[PDB]
Amino acid sequence: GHMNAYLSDQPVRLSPLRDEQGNQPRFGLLLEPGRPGMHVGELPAQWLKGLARSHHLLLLRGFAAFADAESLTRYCHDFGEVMLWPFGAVLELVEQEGAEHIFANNYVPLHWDGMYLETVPEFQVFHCVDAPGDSDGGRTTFSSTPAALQLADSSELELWRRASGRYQRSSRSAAPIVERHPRREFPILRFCEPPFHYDGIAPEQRGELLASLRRCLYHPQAHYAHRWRSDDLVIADNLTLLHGREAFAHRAPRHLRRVHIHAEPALRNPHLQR
Amino acid sequence: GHMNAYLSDQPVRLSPLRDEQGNQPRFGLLLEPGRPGMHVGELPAQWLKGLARSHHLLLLRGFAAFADAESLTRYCHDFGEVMLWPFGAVLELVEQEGAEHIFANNYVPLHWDGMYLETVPEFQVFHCVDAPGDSDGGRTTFSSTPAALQLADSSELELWRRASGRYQRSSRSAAPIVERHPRREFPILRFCEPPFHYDGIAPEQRGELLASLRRCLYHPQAHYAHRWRSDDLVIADNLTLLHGREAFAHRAPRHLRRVHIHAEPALRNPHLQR
Amino acid sequence: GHMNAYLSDQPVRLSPLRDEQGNQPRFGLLLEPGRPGMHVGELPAQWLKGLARSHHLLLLRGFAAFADAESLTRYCHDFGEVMLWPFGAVLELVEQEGAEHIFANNYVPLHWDGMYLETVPEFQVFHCVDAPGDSDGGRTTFSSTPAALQLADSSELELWRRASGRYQRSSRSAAPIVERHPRREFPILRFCEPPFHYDGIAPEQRGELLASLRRCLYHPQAHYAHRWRSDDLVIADNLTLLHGREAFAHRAPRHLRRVHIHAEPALRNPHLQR
Repeated sequence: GHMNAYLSDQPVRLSPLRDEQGNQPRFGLLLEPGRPGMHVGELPAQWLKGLARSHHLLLLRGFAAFADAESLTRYCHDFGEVMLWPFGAVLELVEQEGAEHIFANNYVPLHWDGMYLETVPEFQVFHCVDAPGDSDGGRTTFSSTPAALQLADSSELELWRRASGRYQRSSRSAAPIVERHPRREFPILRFCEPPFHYDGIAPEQRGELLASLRRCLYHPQAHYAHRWRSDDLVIADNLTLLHGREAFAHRAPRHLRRVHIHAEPALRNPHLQR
Repeated sequence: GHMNAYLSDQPVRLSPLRDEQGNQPRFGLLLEPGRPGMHVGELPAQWLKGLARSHHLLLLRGFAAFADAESLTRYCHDFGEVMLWPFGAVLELVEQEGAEHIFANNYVPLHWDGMYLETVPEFQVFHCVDAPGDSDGGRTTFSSTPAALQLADSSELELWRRASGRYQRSSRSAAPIVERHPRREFPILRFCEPPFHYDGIAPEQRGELLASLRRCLYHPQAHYAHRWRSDDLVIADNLTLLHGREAFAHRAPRHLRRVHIHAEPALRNPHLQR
Repeated sequence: GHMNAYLSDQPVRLSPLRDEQGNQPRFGLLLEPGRPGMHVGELPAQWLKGLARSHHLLLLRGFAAFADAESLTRYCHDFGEVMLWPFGAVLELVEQEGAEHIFANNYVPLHWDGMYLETVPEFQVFHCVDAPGDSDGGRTTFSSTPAALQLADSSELELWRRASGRYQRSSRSAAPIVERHPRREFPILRFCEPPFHYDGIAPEQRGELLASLRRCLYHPQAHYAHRWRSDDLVIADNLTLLHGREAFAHRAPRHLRRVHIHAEPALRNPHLQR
């Protein structure tokens, strides 16, 4: 059980985001339609963008949504400045039941989008085209870095503040662990989690940096695992959150589509090694 | 009787729009001043625009409003990009008591603004300069096309989906009956009602197209008839609604002023025959 | 005691602004953090700007705020178009305990920012860096000119409407006492109070103009005196309010920082004598 504190002037029902077990982290907002048959496009994108910036993760659930990738794309061009890839606006993310090429990892550690790019998108917009039946594990995960910062104790925090991450894949990227939001100034974390060099601390302290970061980022106050449903529309603040993916035993059938939206104006990657 | 679900962070009182007989359609919002003497300009235009996009029809009632057409015009230039006519920003709509030139129609069927124009305005802004005494009939009418779409049965809907309208006045314009919102993607209707050719269906089906469209567009869930009061300010979503005018027996004295606001950015008419 | 009518869709607690004695004028809004450790930057600037325009004075209290003038500056550049001075973005306003150069005035009469400038800022953004211990008098004051207009009686109002102010410091500036908001049209006052010539009325009426303006501008319905606390962030609508400063006996230690934000787009000063 929990209480609901939101009353909107928009034709929607708002409530705190909670995962399927009822845990309520310190971010996220659930939006549901205020009229029969309401489509996501009926809400003003400028308003949604405001909510995404303060709540960091929006889940629009139960709305009629986009008939195809083209419709989603046109919507996103109205929503903001789409960050285009060689493939266009929409990344297709399709998984088949029990599929699995044996060289992958069983999961995706926490990171942010655009780490190795010339420009960093402010938002991820995910449309769940289809999510039939239920899966075991495999949920998309999100962590609020400001929440993690509130969980850290004095010594954990002191360690984080002197640490820097160096990442390579060739593209290279480096960021202090503790950052400022690149437009809005508030404290955030930028961390790419190992399944990777960490400077500014002693090598003997690497183990403790990772443990403490993980304790706080995966804490129930800071972490949310999303179980997709058909026609969910999720808008994530990529400048504040880190995201990843929960381990799975039985991969379920699922179709997601992702579009990136530029910051205003477009954000030059401050961490890319040029 | 009815319930009121809106609490704003703006200094205003919000409630569901209801016509004078108490019918509450599936759109529309009433705004009333939160302070003695409040003027419409005290509210932020960006916020009003958001509400107009999701509620489709705003009625601001009981506010102090504009002293003259010039004041309204300056306000509208701040509000958004005014769509200018040869006469300037403001169309004067003045009617005299019991006036009536015998070649007109007794009413105005449902249609949208900009049908025959190079660009289509997103909003109509109406200021009621004066509406003394009460009239009989003659109310300005508005229909929510998404509401009408929710009322259609399987067979009505199938018919609508194959139908196209061809309109002439010389300027010509053609639009599918069932459209997508030109910026925000959700399903709408574009229909100019006869007091006119309809393609894609069999001629024997014309009668049923018109009957079913009328049943749904004039349904109490989808239709609102506005009784003007002095200093009302009405903002209508021309991209989602259709509008017209109720038949009158005794034309009452009334002065309205209308300004068109461009879409963002200006919307090239997709239906104009060039 | 008083009632609280605001429920936001933002992660904040809203309530009517009240001074330290519990007087609640006809403007102003108090915002407080909705999460432990929340920083002012977590809220969307576009939303804050909307609230500032309708409530005229926002007090964000209890938020984590800016570590230094540079951080405040970057935030303000995201917030809107900063009006830059030769010193940059931030005016430092530092006072020492019991300090006081014997040629000053004991207080600051009501006026507006930008009177003698080529362009007039829409907003003042004040960050209280530090306000240790409590002061006696010396509070920053704000008056809502629309509230003052609602307090005026028939004869006071008639006098105001024919009066004009002429100000000199060389730079010269002239404005009708009763103005229209330069973007949003609603009635406001533009008045620079004497601790100064007033045209359009008879010299014998100067005394009554000043008395009546003061009665209404300093009335509890129209006037708010702010007691600063560390990390307050205040955003004031300079186009609607007048501001000044309460007399002090014992100047307390205090550090404020002020940034000006241009109107959208920048507002050419309509009252500057060129």
